[PDB]
Amino acid sequence: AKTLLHKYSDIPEGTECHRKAYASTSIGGATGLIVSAYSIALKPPASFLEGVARTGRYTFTSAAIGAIFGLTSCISAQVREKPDDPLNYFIGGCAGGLTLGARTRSYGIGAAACAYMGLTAALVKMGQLEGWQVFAEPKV
Amino acid sequence: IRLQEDPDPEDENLYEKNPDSHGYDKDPIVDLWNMRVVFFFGFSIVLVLGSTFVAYLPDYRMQEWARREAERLVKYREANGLPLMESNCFDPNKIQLP
Amino acid sequence: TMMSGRPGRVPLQFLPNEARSLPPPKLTDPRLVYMGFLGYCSGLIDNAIRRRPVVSAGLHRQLLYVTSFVFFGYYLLKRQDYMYALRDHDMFAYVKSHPEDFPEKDKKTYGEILEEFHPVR
Amino acid sequence: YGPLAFVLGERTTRKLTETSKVITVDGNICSGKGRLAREIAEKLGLRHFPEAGIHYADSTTGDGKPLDVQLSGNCSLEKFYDDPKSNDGNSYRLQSWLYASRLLQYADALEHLLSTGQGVVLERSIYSDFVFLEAMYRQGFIRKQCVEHYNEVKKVTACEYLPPHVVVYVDVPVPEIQSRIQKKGNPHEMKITAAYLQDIENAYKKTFLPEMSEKCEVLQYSAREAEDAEKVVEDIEYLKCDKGPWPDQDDRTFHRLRMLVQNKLEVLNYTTIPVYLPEITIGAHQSDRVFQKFTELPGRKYSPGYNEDVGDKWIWLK
Amino acid sequence: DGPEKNYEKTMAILQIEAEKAELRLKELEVRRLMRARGDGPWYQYPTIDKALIDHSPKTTPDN
Amino acid sequence: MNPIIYTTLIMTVMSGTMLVMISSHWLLIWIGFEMNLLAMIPVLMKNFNPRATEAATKYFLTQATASMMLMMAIIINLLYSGQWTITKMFNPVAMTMMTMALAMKLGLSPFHFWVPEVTQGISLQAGLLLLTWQKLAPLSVLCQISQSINPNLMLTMAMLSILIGGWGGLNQTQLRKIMAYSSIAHMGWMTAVLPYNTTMTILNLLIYITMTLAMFMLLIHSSATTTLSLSHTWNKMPVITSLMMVTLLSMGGLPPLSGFMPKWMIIQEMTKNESIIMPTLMAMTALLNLYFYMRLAYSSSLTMFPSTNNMKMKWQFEHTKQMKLLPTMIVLSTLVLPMTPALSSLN
Amino acid sequence: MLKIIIPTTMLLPMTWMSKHNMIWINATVHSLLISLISLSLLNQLGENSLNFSLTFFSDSLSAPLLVLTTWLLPLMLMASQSHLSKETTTRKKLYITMLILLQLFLIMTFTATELILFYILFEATLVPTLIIITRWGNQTERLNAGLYFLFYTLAGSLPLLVALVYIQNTTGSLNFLIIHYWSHPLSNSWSNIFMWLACIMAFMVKMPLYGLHLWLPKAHVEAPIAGSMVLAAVLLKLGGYGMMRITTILNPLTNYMAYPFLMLSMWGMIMTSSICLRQTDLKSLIAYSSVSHMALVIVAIMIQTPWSFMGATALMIAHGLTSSMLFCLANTNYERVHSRTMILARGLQTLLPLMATWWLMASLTNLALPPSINLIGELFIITASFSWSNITIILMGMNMMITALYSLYMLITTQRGKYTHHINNIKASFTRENALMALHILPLLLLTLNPKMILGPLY
Amino acid sequence: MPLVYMNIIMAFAIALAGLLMYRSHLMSSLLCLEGMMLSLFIMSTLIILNTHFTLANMMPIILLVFAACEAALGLSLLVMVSNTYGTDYVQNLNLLQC
Amino acid sequence: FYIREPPHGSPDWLKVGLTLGTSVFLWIYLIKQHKEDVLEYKRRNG
Amino acid sequence: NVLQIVRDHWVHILVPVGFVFGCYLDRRSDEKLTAFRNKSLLFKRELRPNEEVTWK
Repeated sequence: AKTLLHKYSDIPEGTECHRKAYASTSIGGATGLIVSAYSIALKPPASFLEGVARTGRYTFTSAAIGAIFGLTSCISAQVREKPDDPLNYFIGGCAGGLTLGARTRSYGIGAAACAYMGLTAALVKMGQLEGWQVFAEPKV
Repeated sequence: IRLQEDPDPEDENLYEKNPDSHGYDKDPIVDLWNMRVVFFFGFSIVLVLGSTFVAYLPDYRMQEWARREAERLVKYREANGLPLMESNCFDPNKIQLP
Repeated sequence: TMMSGRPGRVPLQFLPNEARSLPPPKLTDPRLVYMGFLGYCSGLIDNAIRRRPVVSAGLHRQLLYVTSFVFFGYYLLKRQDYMYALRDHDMFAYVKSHPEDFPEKDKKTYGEILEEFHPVR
Repeated sequence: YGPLAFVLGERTTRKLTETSKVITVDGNICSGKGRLAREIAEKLGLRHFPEAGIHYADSTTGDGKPLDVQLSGNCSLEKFYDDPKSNDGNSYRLQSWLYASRLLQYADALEHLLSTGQGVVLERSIYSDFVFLEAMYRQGFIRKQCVEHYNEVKKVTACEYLPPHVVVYVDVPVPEIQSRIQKKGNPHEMKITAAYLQDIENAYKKTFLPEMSEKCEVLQYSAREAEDAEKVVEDIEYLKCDKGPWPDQDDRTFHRLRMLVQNKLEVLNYTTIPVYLPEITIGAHQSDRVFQKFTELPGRKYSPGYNEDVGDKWIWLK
Repeated sequence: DGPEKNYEKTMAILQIEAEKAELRLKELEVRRLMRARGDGPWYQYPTIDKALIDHSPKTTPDN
Repeated sequence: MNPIIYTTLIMTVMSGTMLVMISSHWLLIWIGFEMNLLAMIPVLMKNFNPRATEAATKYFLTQATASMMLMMAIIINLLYSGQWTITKMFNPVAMTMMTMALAMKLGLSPFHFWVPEVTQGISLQAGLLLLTWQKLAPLSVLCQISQSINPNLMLTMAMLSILIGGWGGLNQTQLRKIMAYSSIAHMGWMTAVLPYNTTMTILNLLIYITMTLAMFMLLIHSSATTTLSLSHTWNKMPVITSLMMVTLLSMGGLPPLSGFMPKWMIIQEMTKNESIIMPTLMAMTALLNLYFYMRLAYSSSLTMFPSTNNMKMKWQFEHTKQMKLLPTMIVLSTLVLPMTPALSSLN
Repeated sequence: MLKIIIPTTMLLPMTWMSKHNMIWINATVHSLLISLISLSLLNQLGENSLNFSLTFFSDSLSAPLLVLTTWLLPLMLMASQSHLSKETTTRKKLYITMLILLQLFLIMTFTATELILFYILFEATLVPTLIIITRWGNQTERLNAGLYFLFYTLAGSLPLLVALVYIQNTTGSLNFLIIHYWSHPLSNSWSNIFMWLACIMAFMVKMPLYGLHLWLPKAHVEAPIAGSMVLAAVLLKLGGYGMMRITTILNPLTNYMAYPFLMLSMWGMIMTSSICLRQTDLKSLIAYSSVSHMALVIVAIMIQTPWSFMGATALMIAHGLTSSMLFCLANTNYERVHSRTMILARGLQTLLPLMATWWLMASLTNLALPPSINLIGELFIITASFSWSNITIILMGMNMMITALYSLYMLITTQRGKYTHHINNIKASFTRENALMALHILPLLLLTLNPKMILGPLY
Repeated sequence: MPLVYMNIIMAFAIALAGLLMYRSHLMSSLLCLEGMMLSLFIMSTLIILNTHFTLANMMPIILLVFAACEAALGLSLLVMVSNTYGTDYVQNLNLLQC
Repeated sequence: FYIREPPHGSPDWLKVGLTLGTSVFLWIYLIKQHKEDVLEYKRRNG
Repeated sequence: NVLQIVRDHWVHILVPVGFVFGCYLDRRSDEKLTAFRNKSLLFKRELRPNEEVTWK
């Protein structure tokens, strides 16, 4: 888990966009595989081929979302020359949401996913810049 | 669909049972006393006495005190040649500027 | 877990003997009065549930509610005061025994400190 | 009585004796079953419960005096006799209320039997109440959904009770019943048709009596035969006790039954099942108004013993 | 009442509240240091009691 | 079931929990868990129904799996430490296995699936015990090992528990399932502060126990298991449904009711440790629980539903069974907020 | 401060232990007495606030609001006597107790010295309000309205709780005096930006900012008369008071973070006034007018100039009174025709003459007619915003024009024209309704003689 | 660690996976439970014997006792399901949803 | 009035007396405990 | 009868008694805040004879 996280974060912002996109794609693929496994367990497919198809669809959707997010964020950082601006991550998240809508073939899903994902990615970038702790070590 | 009472007729005018109603309740005596209580404690007490109390409230905002202090200060400044109002809310001799 | 592992703490003891050095909560304490109020409300709800006159039926039962609530509230408040006194005592002792971690800071008056002025235009 | 009493040693099997039986005297409308039931109760020494009517619950609760129709029952047998196909649902509402009244009656009877030990002689029973409902449905007075609701309610309440040891049925024929009704005097009863009584008899002889005979003995008597109380009593005194599931009862199930029958609200728990039939579904405003009217009755506001208006005192220390 | 009564009451209230704030910050720092070091009366997680050890001649000489 | 036998089984459940909360040996904690399961299964099946048997089987399977994982964790900790005492576990893998086992026992998501089913299958009397008393032992074990708990895993489980409890509670019309999902959300709330301050977990547990005791006893006093059946209670007994509305508002975490105490103190402790995103998300997700509580309050008291004609007979009779603790549990679960500084007594 | 809190609490046992023929009378008597006693709180000092004790204090901002609440409770009782006349005694007592609890909670919010106690009570005000709206509302939309209102408020306020606890942990105290003296500038970091938002959005939801205002029309339309009265008079000013109290620790980030909210309010005033121009429901029109009026208070608070704060306080008091009276008039019309459609009943100027005068005066106050305190507040805010930026005057003037337009349009539509022929149930107005309108109007007109009282602590 | 420890831990893991993955019968799930119990017994016994923890040699026997107690619990639940449904198929346990 | 005598009926003087005695005993014990605590607190400090 | 009047309108005395009790409580609270009674550099003055406190 943290291996992929450090394979993505150690790549500096606005540098090696291909490798950054690959790392984001790997993270998305792992998330999609987890979701596919849970869906198969809770909602069993009728056939093995159906399960393989469901896993492939979910994994491809998640990996495409991750790849598009990474490419968009890195390209924005490169072009705008602003590696430490959350707007890059916002654009990447909205692009990922648009790709999610395209995969699901729904404009409303695309727009809602663009908005929420962009907000969440901007929040993640702000937390990285400032030092926000999602899981804070017990300090008292 | 259900055994339910028919919608009650629109609220019966209290003028019907007693032409002098003042609104409020249905009993004429309690109507009269509720009207007396409302009018008294609303207009004669908390309105009249309230406005008089808030009109003669002692000057704790210190407006007259501020005006008198300003008059004294202006007298001192003009009589002694001081330039009325200074240009520093605090004395520079007590400021350790970097 | 903070106070659970304090040295000398006797397990399953509601009030340690060292707590007696603290002043007991006054019987006119507002917290104790609120405990009595909770007991009275419990009595009223008991009357309401059993469909009896809420404010008059079973005066002995409501009295027992109030007495039990006041008794347990008094002991509970005594324990709470003891625990807060323990917390303050331990904090003061730790500060005293660790001067380096809590050093006195240079006292600079506002005439010396430079705080930036942000205008409101 | 409670779990503590059962633990301490109070067991109902000690109280049961030769005459610790529940007897239901059944029959068609105005078949004279009431006199037979009373005569059985007098000679066998058992307690007699007159057939539960609309205001039976009023007798057990409060002053024992009937309440207003708006409050206790919201139904009329006379209206059913006059107009059996009314659009107010009075027919099925009356049938459901009578089933609830007989369910309470059966509970009181079983309680009395399990506590005092004295036997019980009831007129008809929840097990025999379905005859009227089936007759109403066959006549067309009530629709199928009402029958479905009645079956749903019955299958959840009757299962928790033991069927009567003896089922005494009077078999007065339909024309004789018609003659008695036309000579009884009540015009509303005179308004009863012939197919209604015929369907009552058909249900009694096709479903109730065979099913009861499957469980226990079913004594049967004609009009002449039922007039000899000694003959009917002698038959009960020599019936094979193997009949009925009562011999298959131990103190455990008896404890369960005695706990159930003492809590009337638990007895009537599934009577008010939330099935929104238009015939019984009382609206929110009417429900509120009628409940407020009931709460304002003397002694019906607070729990029994805490109503100061009806002479109850010491409430401050009570 | 006089304007000085509210003045002195405000001074007392400010003193009490400032003491409360300083004590709260002090308590937070003390708790953090005690949890980080475990050298105080708080956060003393239990360890094995040494009174259970049996200091008696065992079977094997090398104990 | 004989009342003597039922009392012995209840005392065996309580003795198992006390063995878990009293021993200093891991083997005895596992023994107490086993006794709790053994004496809980027949208590679940006191009233014999196919649904009761299904609930008992599912609960037994889940608790058996959890106990096996817990014993494996204990054995691994012994292997890597040679210690049986309940202390700082000396193996990370054993710690993870024990955390999974204890979360499965508590019903923390994604081990939440059995709770709505087992709770619905059993009666209200057994459901109260399952949702109140059965949470004591695993929470006590977690509080004893809070130092060795990996904060990330516990926080993820707590957040998922809150989310899933809220989401599940919205689609439920059966009261028992609503209570089960609310219990899942509150268990997540309790386990959120375990790595930070265990006294806040104890406070939340006490408040939740009082609220759930009040709610289940009100349901028993109304003999209602569905929203429609509970709706009729406004006609027979408006006091019960009004108190139920108040208790639901308290469970939502609305001030000045007592349900605000645990959430407020938990947010305080989590902000003291520089965690600001997690408590904010938890507070925002509590709104789903508040939603379904409000929906129930509407259907029960805030709005009046159509009753049935047969309630007229029920109006005459008074309840015979008397739960002596119900008024106290209602009061303690609604009007104890002015008494938070009593937190120190739990230290 | 307990001189007002204790009698407010004692109102509950009084009403519960009073005869069924005397709940309203006793409630009115003693609520009016409580207001008379609370009038003594207006004797504010020039510089220092009235610090009664460690828990409660009052300055020239808290006192007018406290007086408004204590004065509005009797008015709510008088307005709610009518429709709650066929209700059972227990439910009437319950409604009165809900009103009393709301008033008590409002008093303890306006007097609290601790930000967290203020938050606790200001969120505790939800429960009596929600119950009142969802239990005694007439329509079927009262259930959705209660949810919208409750969830908008909670989603706004929970981050405020988080931020307040964080500030307590970092600064050591949440007391208003200490947090005011020990104030420190906020940096431009993202963390400070989100703390600023968490502190601001909670009160932005309360006084409805354009965009977060959707709950106000539903709440004001579906709730009973008394509920609408509180929601319009005090529950909206709660957000303004909280914002004016918390803006002390939100500087200087406000200078840069206020732009979105300033633009939102300065456009939403025009949008909501235009919406009022094309409304078909009287209560909805009044609610949108309330939104438009509170937009000015939002602007004034977000500008942070002394004239802006004075105008904000004056507008809060004036708008509370005017909106409460307008809702009462609409309630009378509704109780007469049993419908809230504005075009349903017309030509009421010929059937109810004195009610027409009440409508005229209320509309004149609503459109900020000089020298009413409404105009005092509006003009102070307009001058403050003009000093902030000269361009603001265009929007301010357009808003004033549209407000006058829709207020006079309401007056013409309701109290003018040809009477509705078929309507025959319009009886002569009772003494109670006229007394309610008089008690709404007379303090409002008298405050223009002593405007210093409601001009806030910066006067 | 010695390879025997690895084998026993792997056996426990396999039994756990088997129990978590039902197919049709409830009997096989109880078999996997008993297998996990046996694996834990072997693990604990090897650990105790290897470290010469004499006083802890009674732990595996207690584990076995509670193991067969759980087995008896499972068997009784199995008979009730069969009595109520005719088969011990795990799919019959379907009334309780969510 | 009632055909069936009320289950509560005439007051259970045993239960009422027990409740009153318990309440009085609790009050007396509380007062004595408070007095002892005050005396001990004064003794341990002065 | 007089007793009828009081037994029917005893509730008209709660809130006035409440106000009295609240004023007393406010005075009691003011008592426990006399930490700077006469020790403020602005209002600190010598007590006049036969004046133990300035009540501040």
